[PDB]
Amino acid sequence: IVGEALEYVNIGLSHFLALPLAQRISLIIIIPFIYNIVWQLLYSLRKDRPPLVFYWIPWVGSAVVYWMKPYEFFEECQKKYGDIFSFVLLGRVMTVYLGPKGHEFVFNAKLADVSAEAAYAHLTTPVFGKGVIYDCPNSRLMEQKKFVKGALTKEAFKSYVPLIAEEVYKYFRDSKNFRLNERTTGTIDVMVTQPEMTIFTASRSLLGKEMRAKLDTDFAYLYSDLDKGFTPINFVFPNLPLEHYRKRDHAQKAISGTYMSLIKERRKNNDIQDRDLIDSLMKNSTYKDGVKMTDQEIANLLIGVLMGGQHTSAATSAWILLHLAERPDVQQELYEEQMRVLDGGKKELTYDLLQEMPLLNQTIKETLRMHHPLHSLFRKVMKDMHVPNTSYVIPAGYHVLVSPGYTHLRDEYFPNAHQFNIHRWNNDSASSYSVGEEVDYGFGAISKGVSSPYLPFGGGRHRCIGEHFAYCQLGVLMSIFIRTLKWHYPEGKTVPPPDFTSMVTLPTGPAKIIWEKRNPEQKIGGRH
Ligand SMILES: CC[C@@H](C)n1ncn(-c2ccc(N3CCN(c4ccc(OC[C@H]5CO[C@](Cn6cncn6)(c6ccc(Cl)cc6Cl)O5)cc4)CC3)cc2)c1=O
Ligand code: HEM
Repeated sequence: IVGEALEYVNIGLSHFLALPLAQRISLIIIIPFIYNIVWQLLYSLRKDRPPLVFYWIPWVGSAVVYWMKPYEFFEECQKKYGDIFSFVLLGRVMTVYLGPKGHEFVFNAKLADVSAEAAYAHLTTPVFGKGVIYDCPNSRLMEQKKFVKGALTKEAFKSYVPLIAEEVYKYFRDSKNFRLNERTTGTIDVMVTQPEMTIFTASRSLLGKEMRAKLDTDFAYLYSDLDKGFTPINFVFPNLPLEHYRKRDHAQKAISGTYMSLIKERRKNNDIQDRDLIDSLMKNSTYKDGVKMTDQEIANLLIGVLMGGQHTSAATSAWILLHLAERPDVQQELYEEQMRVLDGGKKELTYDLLQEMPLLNQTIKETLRMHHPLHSLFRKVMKDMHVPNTSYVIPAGYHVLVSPGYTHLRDEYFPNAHQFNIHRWNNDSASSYSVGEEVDYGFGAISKGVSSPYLPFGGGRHRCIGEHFAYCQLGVLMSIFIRTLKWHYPEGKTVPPPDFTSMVTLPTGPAKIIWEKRNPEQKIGGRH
C-alpha cells in the first residue's frame, strides 16, 4: 500500500495550513529562497543556456551591482564566463553579449527576433506621451526618424551654428555661473551649467525662438518636472500614485500643450517655414500609408527628441570640460587650432569651419569613447535565438543586452584605454563612418556591419540620428569655451568617476572647475 502515503500528503498539507503565523511568514520567505537556489543549480546544467550569474535574493537578482558598477560587473563576469552570460535583473533575465560580436548579435538582430519598444516603452512612453518612439510599431518609429532627420541637414546646421553660438554667449553674459562682463574668474559645477547650456542651445535651434523664450519663465519648471520623471525607476515602476509621477504627467501635458499651441498657431497664420524641427514636422510628417501624425504625436515626438538629445549631450560636454580641466596642454592645442581656422578670431564660426577643426572633433570623439552616455542598450527577445558558433539558445521572454561603452574601455581595441588621448583619432576625426556596405531601414543609408569596436551611436535599425546635431552643438559650445576661457580643477581634485545610476552616465558630483577669462577685458554685447 502507498495509498496511506497519499493520505499523509493530504494530512501534511493540512498541518502546513495550520502552522503558527510566525512559522508561515518564515516559510513564505524561506520557500522561494530555497527554490531559487535549487533552480539556479539545475539551470547550470543546461548546455543550451549561457552561464547565469549566481544571486541570493529572488526577483531582485544582480540588480544592485548592475545599477552601481555595471562595467566592473561585466568585467568580472567576462573573466569567469567569457563574453556571453546572463544575469537576473528585477524580474527579467538579461543575456549580455560583450564585444563586437555582441554588437552584431544584438544591433543587427532580425526585426522578428527582438523588440526595442518592448524593452524601452516603460522608460519613455510615460515621459514623452502616446503614439511615438516606442509607443508605436517599429515601422512608425523608422519613419519618425526619417521625419526628424529631415530637419537635421547640412543646411539646417549652417543656420543652427550662429543660433547656438548666440545662446552660448548669452549664457556667458547672463548666467550667475559666469557673468563674464562682471567677473574674470569663477567656480562652476559642470552638472549645473551644462544641462542649462544644453537645453538653451537645443531649444533655440530645434524648437525655435518662441520655445526658447519660454525657458526664461516659470514654464522652465515644467521641464524640470518632466526631467525628473525620466529615471531608471520607470523601468520597474513607471506608474505609482506618488507626487513625483504626478508632476511628470502634468508636465508632459503642459509641455505638449505648449508645442501644440505653437503648431496650431503657425498653421493658422500660414507661418510654416524652414526655421526649426517644428516647421519641418508640420511640413513633413505623413507616413507612407498616408496617415498623418496628429499635432499631439508631433508634440510628443518633439519632447522625446529634445529629452534624449538633452541628456546625452549635457553629460558629454560635462565630461569634455572635466577631462580638459587637467589637460592644459590639450586646451592649448585646441586654442591654436581655433586661432588657425578662424584667423585669430577674425572669422565668425560657421558649420563649414567646424568641419575644419579636427582636434576639436577628436576631443568629442575621444570623450564619447571614454564616456558612452548609455552604458547598456537592450532588446526583449521575441523568438528563440541561437547564438552563432555556440550551443546557446536565448529563449523568447529574455532580454539581450549590448554594451559598446564597455568595449570602448578595453585595451585590446583601444591601447591604454583608460587614458584620455585625442590623438588616438589623428586623421580619423569623423563622428563615425561606415567601413563599407550600407543598408536603409527607412531613415537613410547607414552601415550594414556594426562590428566596429567604437560604436557610440549604436547601429542597425535603432541607430542614433542625432550624432551630427550633437557634434554641431558640442562643437560650437567647445569652440567658444576654448576661445573664451581657460579652466582647471580646485587643488587636489581630478576627473570624477562616472555615476551609472541615472538614465545617462554622469560625472559623480559635485564636479567643480575653475574658469578664467583669456581676455579679462573682453565684453559681451546685447541688452540684459
Ligand atoms: C532594486 C531597485 C534599484 C536599487 N535598482 N537596482 C537596479 N536598478 C536599475 C538598473 C539599471 C537600470 N537601467 C535601465 C535602462 N537604462 C537605459 C537603457 C537605455 C537607454 O536609452 C536607449 C534608448 C531609449 O532612450 C534613448 C536615449 N537616447 C538615445 N539617444 C539620445 N537619447 C532615446 C531614443 C530616442 C529618443 Cl526620441 C529619445 C530617447 Cl530618450 O535611446 C537609456 C537608459 C540604464 C539604467 C534601471 C534600474 C534600479 O533601479
Ligand atoms: C553624444 C550624443 C548621443 C549619443 C552617444 C547617442 C547614442 C545613441 C544610441 C547608442 C542609440 C541606439 C539605442 C539602442 O540601440 O538601443 C541612439 C538612438 C537614437 N538617438 Fe541618440 N545619441 C546621442 C544624441 C542624440 C541626439 C542629440 C538626438 C536627437 C537630436 C538623438 C536621437 C536619437 C534617436 C531618434 C534614436 C533612435 C531610437 C531608436 O531607433 O530606437 N540622439 N542614440
